[PDB]
Amino acid sequence: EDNELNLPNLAAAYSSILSSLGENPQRQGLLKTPWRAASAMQFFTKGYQVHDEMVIVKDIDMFSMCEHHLVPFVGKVHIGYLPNKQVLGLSKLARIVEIYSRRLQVQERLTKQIAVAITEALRPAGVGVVVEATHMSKTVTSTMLGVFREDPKTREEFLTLIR
Amino acid sequence: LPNLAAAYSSILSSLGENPQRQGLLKTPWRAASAMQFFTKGYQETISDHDEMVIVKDIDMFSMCEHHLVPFVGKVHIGYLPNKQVLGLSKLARIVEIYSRRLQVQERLTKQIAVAITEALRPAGVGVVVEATHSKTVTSTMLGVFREDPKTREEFLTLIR
Amino acid sequence: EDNELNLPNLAAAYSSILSSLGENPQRQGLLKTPWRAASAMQFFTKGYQETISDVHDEMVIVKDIDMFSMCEHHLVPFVGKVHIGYLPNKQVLGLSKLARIVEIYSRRLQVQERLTKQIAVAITEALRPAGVGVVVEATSKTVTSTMLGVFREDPKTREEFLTLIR
Amino acid sequence: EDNELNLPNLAAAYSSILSSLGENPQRQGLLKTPWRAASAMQFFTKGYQETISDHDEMVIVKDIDMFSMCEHHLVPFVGKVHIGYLPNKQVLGLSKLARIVEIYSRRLQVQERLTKQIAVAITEALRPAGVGVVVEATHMNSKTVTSTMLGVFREDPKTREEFLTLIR
Amino acid sequence: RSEEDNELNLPNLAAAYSSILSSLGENPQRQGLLKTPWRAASAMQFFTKGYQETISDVHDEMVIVKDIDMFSMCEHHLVPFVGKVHIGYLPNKQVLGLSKLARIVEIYSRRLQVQERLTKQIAVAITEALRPAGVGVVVEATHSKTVTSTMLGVFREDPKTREEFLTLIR
Amino acid sequence: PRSEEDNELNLPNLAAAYSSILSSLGENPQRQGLLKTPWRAASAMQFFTKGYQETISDDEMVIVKDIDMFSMCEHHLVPFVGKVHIGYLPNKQVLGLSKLARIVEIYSRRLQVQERLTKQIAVAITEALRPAGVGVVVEATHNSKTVTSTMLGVFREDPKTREEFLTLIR
Amino acid sequence: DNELNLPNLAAAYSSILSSLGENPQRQGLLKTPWRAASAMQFFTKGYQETISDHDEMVIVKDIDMFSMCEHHLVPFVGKVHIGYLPNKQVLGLSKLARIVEIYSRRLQVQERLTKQIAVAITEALRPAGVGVVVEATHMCNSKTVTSTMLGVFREDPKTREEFLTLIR
Amino acid sequence: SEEDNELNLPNLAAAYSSILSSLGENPQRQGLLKTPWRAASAMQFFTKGYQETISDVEDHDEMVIVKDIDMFSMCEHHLVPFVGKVHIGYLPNKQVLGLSKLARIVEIYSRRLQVQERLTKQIAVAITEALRPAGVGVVVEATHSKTVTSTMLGVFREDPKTREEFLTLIR
Amino acid sequence: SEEDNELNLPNLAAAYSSILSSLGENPQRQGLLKTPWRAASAMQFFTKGYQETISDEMVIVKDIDMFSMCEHHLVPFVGKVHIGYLPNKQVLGLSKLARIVEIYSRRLQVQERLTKQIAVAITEALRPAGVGVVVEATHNSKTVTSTMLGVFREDPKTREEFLTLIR
Amino acid sequence: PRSEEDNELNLPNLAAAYSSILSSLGENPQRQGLLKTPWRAASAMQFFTKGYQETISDDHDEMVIVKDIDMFSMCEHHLVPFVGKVHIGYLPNKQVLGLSKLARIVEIYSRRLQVQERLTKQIAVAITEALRPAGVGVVVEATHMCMVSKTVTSTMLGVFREDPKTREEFLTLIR
Ligand SMILES: NC1=NC(=O)C2=NC(=O)SC2=N1
Ligand SMILES: NC1=NC(=O)C2=NC(=O)SC2=N1
Ligand SMILES: NC1=NC(=O)C2=NC(=O)SC2=N1
Ligand SMILES: NC1=NC(=O)C2=NC(=O)SC2=N1
Ligand SMILES: NC1=NC(=O)C2=NC(=O)SC2=N1
Ligand SMILES: NC1=NC(=O)C2=NC(=O)SC2=N1
Ligand SMILES: NC1=NC(=O)C2=NC(=O)SC2=N1
Ligand SMILES: NC1=NC(=O)C2=NC(=O)SC2=N1
Ligand SMILES: NC1=NC(=O)C2=NC(=O)SC2=N1
Ligand SMILES: NC1=NC(=O)C2=NC(=O)SC2=N1
Ligand SMILES: [Zn+2]
Ligand SMILES: [Zn+2]
Repeated sequence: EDNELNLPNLAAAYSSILSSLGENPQRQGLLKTPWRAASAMQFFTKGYQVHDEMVIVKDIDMFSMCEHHLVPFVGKVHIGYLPNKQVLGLSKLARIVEIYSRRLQVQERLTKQIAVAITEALRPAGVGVVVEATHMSKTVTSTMLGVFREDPKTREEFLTLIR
Repeated sequence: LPNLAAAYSSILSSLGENPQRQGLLKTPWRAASAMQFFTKGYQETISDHDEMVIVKDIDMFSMCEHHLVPFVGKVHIGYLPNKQVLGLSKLARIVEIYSRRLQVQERLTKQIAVAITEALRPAGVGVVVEATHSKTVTSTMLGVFREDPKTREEFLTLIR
Repeated sequence: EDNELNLPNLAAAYSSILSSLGENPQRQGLLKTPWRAASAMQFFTKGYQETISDVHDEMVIVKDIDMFSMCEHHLVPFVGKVHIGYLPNKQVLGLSKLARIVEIYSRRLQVQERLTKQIAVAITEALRPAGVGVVVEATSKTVTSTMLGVFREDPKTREEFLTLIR
Repeated sequence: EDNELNLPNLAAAYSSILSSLGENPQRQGLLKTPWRAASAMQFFTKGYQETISDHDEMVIVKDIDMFSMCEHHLVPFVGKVHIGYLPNKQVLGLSKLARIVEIYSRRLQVQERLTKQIAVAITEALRPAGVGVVVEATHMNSKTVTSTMLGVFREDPKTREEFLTLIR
Repeated sequence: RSEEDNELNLPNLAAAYSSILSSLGENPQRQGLLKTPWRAASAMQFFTKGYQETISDVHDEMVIVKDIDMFSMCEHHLVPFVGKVHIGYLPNKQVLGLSKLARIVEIYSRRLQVQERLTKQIAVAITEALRPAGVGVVVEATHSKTVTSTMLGVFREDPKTREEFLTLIR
Repeated sequence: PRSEEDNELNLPNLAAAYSSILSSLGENPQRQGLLKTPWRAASAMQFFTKGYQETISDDEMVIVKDIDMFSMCEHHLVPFVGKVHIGYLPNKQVLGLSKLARIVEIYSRRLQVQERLTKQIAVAITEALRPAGVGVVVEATHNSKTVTSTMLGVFREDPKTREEFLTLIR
Repeated sequence: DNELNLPNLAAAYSSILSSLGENPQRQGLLKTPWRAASAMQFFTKGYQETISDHDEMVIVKDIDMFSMCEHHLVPFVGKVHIGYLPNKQVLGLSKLARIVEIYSRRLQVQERLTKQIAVAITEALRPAGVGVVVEATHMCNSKTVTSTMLGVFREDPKTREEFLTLIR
Repeated sequence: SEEDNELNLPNLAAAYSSILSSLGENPQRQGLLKTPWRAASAMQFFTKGYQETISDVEDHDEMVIVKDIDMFSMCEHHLVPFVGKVHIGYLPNKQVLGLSKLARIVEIYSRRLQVQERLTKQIAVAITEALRPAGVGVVVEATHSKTVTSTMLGVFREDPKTREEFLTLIR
Repeated sequence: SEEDNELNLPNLAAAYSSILSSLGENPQRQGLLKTPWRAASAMQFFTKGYQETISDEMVIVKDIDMFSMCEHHLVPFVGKVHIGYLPNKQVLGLSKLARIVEIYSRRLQVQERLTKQIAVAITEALRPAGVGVVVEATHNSKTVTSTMLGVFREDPKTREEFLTLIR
Repeated sequence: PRSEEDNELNLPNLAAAYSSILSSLGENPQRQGLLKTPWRAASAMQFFTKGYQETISDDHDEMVIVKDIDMFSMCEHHLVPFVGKVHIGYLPNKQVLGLSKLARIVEIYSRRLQVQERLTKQIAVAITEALRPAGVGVVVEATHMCMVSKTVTSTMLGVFREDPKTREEFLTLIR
């Protein structure tokens, strides 16, 4: 309901942007652009709308938005954890990436959020979150909690297996 | 086999597809035979040197027990023997018995490591399963593989 | 659409499969499996629900299009990549729409050879271009390649398409 | 002058976008965002501010980093450009080939159009024996490759094979 | 060749393999060699299983099946040679099931072979079965690699077709 | 230990067993390409087991990596080929780098089990040089690879030494 | 300052062309004294700037670096990899690159240049640890790698292993 | 000549000392005291190819290639070095060139104030004039985004088989 | 012949001992005592080819390890040979193709001559429709010499195929 | 130390031995191409052993590495050249060495009749004696013509031997 009500307001602002750039919004290729740009921005912010072995999900494709300039940034996320008593469904790990990445973000915050989500949900022995992105030269942010921070064997294993 | 083929014929009809098509006439039997091969590990029981022994890149083919969709990957096994050494052909047979079942990657990894441990009673074991159901890597480190940093670093490096 | 009416009939057949495999369908991890397996099979054949419907002097290529299809012989999925190229005559297709053509035909009970012919004909009929090139590589790998018009007849064109998809 | 006058109008529209997303525009990290976004959008469309105004060998400039804007959704698309030409009587300074890429890429584009524009700009500037322009970009994990072959690059099989091999 | 012939000849192969172990200045009664004459006999039977099968039992686009794992035996020294087979064809009116394509390779490769002959044998099988416009067979093996290549019909005569085959197999 | 007189005397006995194998496989031993095969196979088997004819008697990490290894599976008499990576920290005696490869050759040219081969190379070095530590890695293909690793002395006990060996051999 | 700095540089570059044995009035050499002076100004622009302008490891790798050899005035080019574990202050990722640019755009020595980047970060953020890796190919086939590890990056084996692995 | 270099060395060092003073730095610094002389000597080494003459430096029927020849030239526009690789190929007619001498050809033209296009052409012409071959191929790839310049003469230009072969063998 | 090699071996070791002395080096050092005989054996092995004599599908043997000697300075050069042939009515055993390479490689060579010799040996032995010989050696810069005879020179399809398959 | 007078005097004695080698190989020394070979071989052998003519005599807080140094030496067992790469690393105490001079140390010791184990040791000792650093790491990876297989010799001194963090870092950064 919030998206359907805000969609016109976004398209109105996108039409204003086209006009403010010294461009004609009534052009053939630019007629549908305010609506399309609004729909795209809605998709990039849809997140605002859930054993005794190391479990890793590497190369998770991640699409987020720079909260400073409103320019997207793509990347990859590699999550790892050592369960205590609760295990998370591998599809749900990707949903955690998606909820936080589809938002006006900062890579450092986005990493911290994915690690905290896992920690709070499973209460595991250790968690490892690596985000490697190219912002529109790479930026790598890494969160190591529990046994992932304290155990050299555990951290070396996580870092090696995600390569 | 005829009960599986009957269910596969029902699936073809339920999908808005003509089961009497040229290419779909033998499909209920072929699909039933394929599903039997993907679950052949149920027909088998596990009952059938002072150095690190590794067998890497073991091709694994398994079936997700949630959606009945195959998942394919590779298994890397390593162990430090105590008094019993396993024939390298038999390590692959353990992977085949558990992978040809309706599996969950985590359980499959747990099973292959326990099978080795119970069979050889080794100083340590290391089982790594990397599969594509974005990749999922599950790793079991038992004994000296868990406790010795030198041993674990060596297994992980040699499987690359 | 009709997938709402056939969903319980597909779930029933999947439960029969679980029982026929010497497995307990009332297991913790196998309880909602007849529903999940039925929903998965409907997603792998969603291309049947869509129609062919849709809406420059240079070679246009879209390579590494992820393809997921289902072998019509054994009902086992086959996965690959599609590489499409064309030289327009007067009509150009939106690059997003090229991928939607791949999706319509790949989400069905297919044979790789038929699939690639299906995409090739869809583009030809839609744009009426000077040439078309469709390469499907799926999994030992199987590569099927359709070269039409200037892509078949011009050696320079075909070499260019094949080089640019690498 | 046009940019300085339109900058507050762009920032006003960007502040409206922040509010329309269910986000607090008075947040610490979002206070300067309408101005920063407006300045960024101005840089992505700076091409509009600019105007396009003996040898016997193939000249190539490959892996030219390209940053452009999808005219359809206003989402950036990034790739690389490979340019080649066989001169007739006029040769272009290798720095200037990249400036042609920049003028056309810093606009609301369609990959096909941008590719054609670079090739026509070179053809009109040098009047060469042939031009080759390959643009590969990532806008679903797949790449889009557009290719313009003019003159001897289109007609000579030896020339086209050589260009395509040397850009690899 | 039949399964009855194999079961009857298996003890005669194991007897010859035990004689080989003894002739090498090796103790056939040591732990690791107690089952070796029979394992060697069974292995040799598997490397020559293609003799048990017959070729009889087994669209306007190029159809290629690349990276087909091949395991064969050198008929000169009885030492295995391993490689990869790349097959391609342009159909006329008959198309072969892609599973059956690699089954042609398993028939000729599981015999006492010479790479050149095995390559020719594969290409002729496809040509005789389908009667296609063109065929292409490439065998690359390590007995320094040995590559044998057969190009028939449109694959030999059309430069565009051969270039396409050779590029797509890479 | 085996000698050249033993080989010349056992050669017809090996060829006789190889002729029996050809006949037992449902194959014509009088074929053009199979006439000399019993002798060629016997000569090849003698070369694969030539290590039986030889005896081992005749302040920095030192590594010799990518040593080509060719051995014979003692279970089925089928060759297995791989690579050996050797490393050692000398105490007072250094071995000529050519001689490290000769140790590989003596043990690999025999009916082997990969684990045994690795142990033998490591023990031969240890006994010859009496070094601070030894490292022997054998990676072989008998699509799946088998890696065996022996770490003795400072290579087993020092984490710095083992990490260094393992990294330098890549 | 830079207005009255560039003419003196172009004058010296014209003198160099004449001293080499070249004709500075040649077609391709007419603009060369100014272009060379503008290039040398760009390689030393870091003199014009001052440095005054979460619980996780933060890395920025593959930063392109262009510097001047202070011994022979020959450019040296490479990459910088930066990492840090914050205490209470985090630096904007754009600003890390500006520190690289400030010190690299000077008459440098790779060792000094590396040390300067690390000290600038340490003094600005006061972090738990810092890691700086500079790889470069000088014109003085062989590569020069310089590495500074401060705080927890020097003392913690887990921390250093991780930064060195993540920069690959 | 060597006399010209010795006489112009203090004039180059004087201009380099002026450059140090014009960048915003102290020329009397410990590490910058010898810099005007070192920079002058470096610039002399980058232009040593002006001191050499091509003159200063048999029937086969096969393509002869020398690939991955390290090249270090100086851009004549900004006096900034450009570095790359040269790939040379030729089909001899009656004379063959010593493989060491092909690298000396690269050195004489690359150690000058160049434009990559001119540098490629000079090497190709030097080979053509020296051997009088059936064909010549010169592919220079440098980083001043890479710049590739290619000269195809004789049978290398006219024969499609010859050009495809040279281009494939240099990979 | 093998008799000539065994008889010339002490004359080579004598010359190698003289070389050690002429270099301002102690020929009586621990590591240099066996060097004149080892250097002699090595040079003999490098020129081993002198004692030997030259006695419907594309056939290729690629990545043949080649070890030769530069006839100008007596310094070894090492590379790889790729051979291809299209037979007329005569086929050569793949083991024998490598023996031809060994014959000519193991001499005081010039890469250009060595490529011509391998190609001529195949041509004369089989009388094929075409021959292709590629030698790539390092005497950071590599030297590639290529001989294309018959159908390999004349047919563009044949040459493209040979060049592609040797990669 | 060897000198230019020693080289000029020994050149005809080297060429005489090289002419004897040509004759002993069943080859015609008077061939058009082999006429200058005894002199050229003697001159080449003099260049491969030019390091005998030279003598070694002629605060930073960071690891300094120079990797991929092209090395060209001569196996003292068979007089066959061996070619490889040298990777040098050091942690300075108070003195830093000019990066050009690190390569000159490689050249002085590689241009001699060597054994890789010795050459590695010699470069490490030369650096240690010159700078007196906290640690030194020298890796040589070469391919010998004693057939094919690579030989890697590694010297770790000071903090490079004793500190696991230092050794892991050097080994990772030379890759
Ligand atoms: N694979 C694995 N890695 C660990 O680090 C670990 N720590 C544990 O306690 S159990 C375990 N398994
Ligand atoms: N290679 C090797 N790796 C180990 O980790 C080990 N542990 C032991 O007890 S014996 C041994 N050998
Ligand atoms: N890039 C390009 N390649 C062709 O093959 C072609 N043929 C044409 O007619 S227009 C064109 N452009
Ligand atoms: N490299 C090169 N390739 C060509 O195709 C060409 N054609 C010409 O006329 S000049 C030339 N140079
Ligand atoms: N892809 C393709 N390649 C050919 O070479 C060809 N020849 C034909 O007749 S139909 C065809 N399709
Ligand atoms: N490279 C090297 N690695 C070691 O581990 C070692 N230990 C020692 O005592 S001397 C030495 N050198
Ligand atoms: N990724 C990560 N690496 C560290 O070494 C570390 N040390 C800490 O205290 S918090 C932390 N995160
Ligand atoms: N390798 C080679 N390639 C050619 O194109 C050629 N043309 C000739 O006339 S002789 C020759 N050798
Ligand atoms: N594979 C193959 N390639 C050729 O080029 C050829 N030419 C011929 O005459 S027969 C043949 N087979
Ligand atoms: N990069 C670097 N690595 C070390 O291990 C080290 N140890 C020190 O004492 S100073 C230093 N710098
Ligand atoms: Zn898009
Ligand atoms: Zn310049």
